[PDB]
Amino acid sequence: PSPFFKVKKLSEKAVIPTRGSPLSAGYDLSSAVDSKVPARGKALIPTDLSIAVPEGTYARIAPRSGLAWKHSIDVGAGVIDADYRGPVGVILFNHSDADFEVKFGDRIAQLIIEKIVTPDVVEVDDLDETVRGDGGFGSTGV
Amino acid sequence: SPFFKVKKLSEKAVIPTRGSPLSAGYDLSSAVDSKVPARGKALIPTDLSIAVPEGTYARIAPRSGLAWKHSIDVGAGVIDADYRGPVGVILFNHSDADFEVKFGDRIAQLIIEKIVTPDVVEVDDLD
Amino acid sequence: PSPFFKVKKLSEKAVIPTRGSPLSAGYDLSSAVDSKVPARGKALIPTDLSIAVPEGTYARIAPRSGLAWKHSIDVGAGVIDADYRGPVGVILFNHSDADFEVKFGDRIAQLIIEKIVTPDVVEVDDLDETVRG
Ligand SMILES: O=c1ccn([C@H]2C[C@H](O)[C@@H](COP(=O)(O)NP(=O)(O)OP(=O)(O)O)O2)c(=O)[nH]1
Ligand SMILES: O=c1ccn([C@H]2C[C@H](O)[C@@H](COP(=O)(O)NP(=O)(O)OP(=O)(O)O)O2)c(=O)[nH]1
Ligand SMILES: O=c1ccn([C@H]2C[C@H](O)[C@@H](COP(=O)(O)NP(=O)(O)OP(=O)(O)O)O2)c(=O)[nH]1
Ligand SMILES: [Mg+2]
Ligand SMILES: [Mg+2]
Ligand SMILES: [Mg+2]
Repeated sequence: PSPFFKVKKLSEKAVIPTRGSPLSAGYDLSSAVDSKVPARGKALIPTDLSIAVPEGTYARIAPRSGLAWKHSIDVGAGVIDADYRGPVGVILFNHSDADFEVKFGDRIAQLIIEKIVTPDVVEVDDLDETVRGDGGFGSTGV
Repeated sequence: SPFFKVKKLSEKAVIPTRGSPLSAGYDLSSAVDSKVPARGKALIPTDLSIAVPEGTYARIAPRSGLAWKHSIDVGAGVIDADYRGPVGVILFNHSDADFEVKFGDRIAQLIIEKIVTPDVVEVDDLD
Repeated sequence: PSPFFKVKKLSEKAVIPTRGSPLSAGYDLSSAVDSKVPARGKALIPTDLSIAVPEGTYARIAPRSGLAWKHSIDVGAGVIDADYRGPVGVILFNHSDADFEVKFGDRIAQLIIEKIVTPDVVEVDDLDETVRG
């Protein structure tokens, strides 16, 4: 079917998520509360939204660039399942030594509806061999 | 058809399971006890090797409970479709509280993300 | 429509992104500068690239595992819109007590062209119910 993104407001403070540029990846999420993210700490910021996205996708809470370089803010967790109908919370980590203030309505993250596959796991005794093989953790160099 | 092939590397390994019916992720279990030091990191073995299809990769993604309760985040996390080595999970501990992972704990979730991998075309103008 | 990944060098310090293995998810990104990511701090590292990827995708700047494990480096931000035509910057956090040196040409992140959907958002009074838990 056609993809969709449906949102239900859980309070008046909720804000409809907002696209950026026309080919933009995400929908900006706004805080439904006044809060803060403590220096070198974390916070759970409610959006007061419940959402629905299609089977074969999930909604990823992803970081905004401005907040990253200006405030050292990153998004923790962030995997919203397509069948999750509870309140959507944004987990922020503050990797700086100053508290980050959040006012209600402030755009604190961006939601991206990522395409995925979910096949049944097939357990095998052997896998195919490749060029990469067991190479990882810097095997291709600096 | 998409696939997710999993090879157990030891009897400590657990076949990943999805936590809910339409869930994005297959939960990954730790094959060891391990300390994740405050403001530090740990590399946790799953004792699994995997294969996913060309046109996808396996992303090691953070679980919400570990993040919210324990300030745990997943570093790195890009498992290439051609990687046949052991899948390892990098955890960062973004708190001043030392934390301990126990054998069998679900410490991350694997998501098989759809991607494209075209050959790069260099241009002087992008549109 | 066939996917593409168009790249424009903004300087001679830019490097065309390359796949680290034949079926790699990502294209490695090189620093166009000598810089550093301070201990417990951050840096924006220019690539001197502008890029374009298709509608229905975005370019994700993602962390390399070697740098993550050896140097506690992680990638912040990282969402490059398919219609973004400015310079592509890599935002790095350093989660260790040791400064991390960046030399020009060092591969400091990887770019993954992730498939997405971008439907028009709609507010509803009631969502469809699901059996969860
Ligand atoms: O950042 C987040 C992450 C998750 N969530 C919600 C939606 C998601 O479908 C649901 C479960 O998230 P995780 O699977 O990542 N957390 P965990 O595995 O610890 O809990 P559970 O056992 O319920 O799956 O929590 C948020 O609201 N914000
Ligand atoms: O979290 C991770 C990340 C990577 N890996 C493995 C699988 C992956 O295909 C391989 C290489 O990952 P990256 O390309 O993201 N890191 P890096 O570029 O430093 O390693 P390499 O030079 O080998 O490509 O390491 C893990 O086991 N866990
Ligand atoms: O890591 C990044 C992230 C973004 N960017 C560029 C490309 C992206 O399309 C553009 C905007 O990214 P964000 O939406 O994450 N930033 P923000 O929401 O703060 O600002 P804007 O008003 O431009 O959307 O900045 C980078 O170069 N590196
Ligand atoms: Mg934006
Ligand atoms: Mg879960
Ligand atoms: Mg690599």
